[PDB]
Amino acid sequence: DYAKKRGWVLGPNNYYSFASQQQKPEDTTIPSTELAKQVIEYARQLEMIV
Amino acid sequence: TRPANHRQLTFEEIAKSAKITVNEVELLVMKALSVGLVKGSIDEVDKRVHMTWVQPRVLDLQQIKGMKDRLEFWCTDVKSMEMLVEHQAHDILT
Amino acid sequence: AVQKVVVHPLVLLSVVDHFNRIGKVGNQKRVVGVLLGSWQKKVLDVSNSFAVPFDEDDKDDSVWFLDHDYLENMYGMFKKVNARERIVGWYHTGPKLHKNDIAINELMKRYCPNSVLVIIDVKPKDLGLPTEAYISVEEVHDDGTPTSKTFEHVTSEIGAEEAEEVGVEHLLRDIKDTTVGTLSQRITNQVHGLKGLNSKLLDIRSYLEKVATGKLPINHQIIYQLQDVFNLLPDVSLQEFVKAFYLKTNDQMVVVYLASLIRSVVALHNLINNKIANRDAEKKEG
Repeated sequence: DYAKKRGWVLGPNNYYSFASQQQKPEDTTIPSTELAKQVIEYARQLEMIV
Repeated sequence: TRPANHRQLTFEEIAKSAKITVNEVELLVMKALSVGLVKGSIDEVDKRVHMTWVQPRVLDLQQIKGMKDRLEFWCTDVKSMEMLVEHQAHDILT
Repeated sequence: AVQKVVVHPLVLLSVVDHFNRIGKVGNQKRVVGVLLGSWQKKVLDVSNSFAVPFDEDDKDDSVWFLDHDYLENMYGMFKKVNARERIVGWYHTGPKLHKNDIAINELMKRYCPNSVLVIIDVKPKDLGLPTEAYISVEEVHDDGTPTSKTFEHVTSEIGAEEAEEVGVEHLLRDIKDTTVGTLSQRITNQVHGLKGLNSKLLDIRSYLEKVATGKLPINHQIIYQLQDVFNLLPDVSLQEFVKAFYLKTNDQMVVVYLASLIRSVVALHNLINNKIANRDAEKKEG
């Protein structure tokens, strides 16, 4: 009953994979807009009259 | 036919498509490369061919319209980034 | 074969003057003239020019007139005034290539076998250089079959001598903004480059729309070049590319961080010195 309550796959008898992979996040997209914004902020602070 | 992002054919697939055994796939691909039809490499260990360029061919109007749509996406991205840079750096460039 | 054409600012301003005066005269759309210059082993140098009478029928692309007798006379006088300059090509202010240009070039080839055409847009509604250089070449096809004389692009740039540079800089008291730093490195590029790329892609899109609808016929060579472009477009989701990008970015940010630390220490030094000076001045005044 508790195995059913939790999200356990219930494989072979007394064999429930826990999927510790956590999807193994490997996709990477080079966040580019935010990095461009950061560098532009750097330039703004370098150039602006304080 | 294969999309640009995969463009990684396998020996069994080439053999099935060209009705030749897997052994002659390497020689067929090498003849193609030598003549200049396709550009790429051969990885016998993994049994794959990485095609990076195929010869241009004549396209019909539907394919021309597809190219137009792709250009539309590309231009939209370009305009988006131009607007981003302008808005963010307006202070230094007025 | 020309590898580069250098057009001096005096040539451009003379073209503008010619256009303005003929326009004030009236009833004309394009101006034509000669480009005197010199050769530097495949790097052209256009230094001077002179006007030439020219007229054309706005309907027929075969009724045009160029006064080659006047061309020869004025060239003789210009040679008598400056020997080191010899005829190199012709220029016209027409916004884009006309259909009579190959005929005019054939006429001018009897004065300069390697004639180079320079189109100077005196009303540039764009963001880029005002000069486009073309050279006449024979084109052999595979299905187009007859070999036609077509115009081939050549890189064009603007250079200047010392006197010309001094004069241009003196006259440039219209809007002067040097700011060679990050400000100019952000305006002269980035924004300008993206705008120009958008313009070129919009031109390609307009042509493709015309072709698809049916106003223009199909050009296999243009379609092939577009295929090559779309093939060259890289992929930026590859793990190896992402990792290399992150590595290089980390190095650049290391250097940036060190520079910022140096800046901060210098600022602190200045603050300490200023406070010392103010405290000493107050003490002395007291």
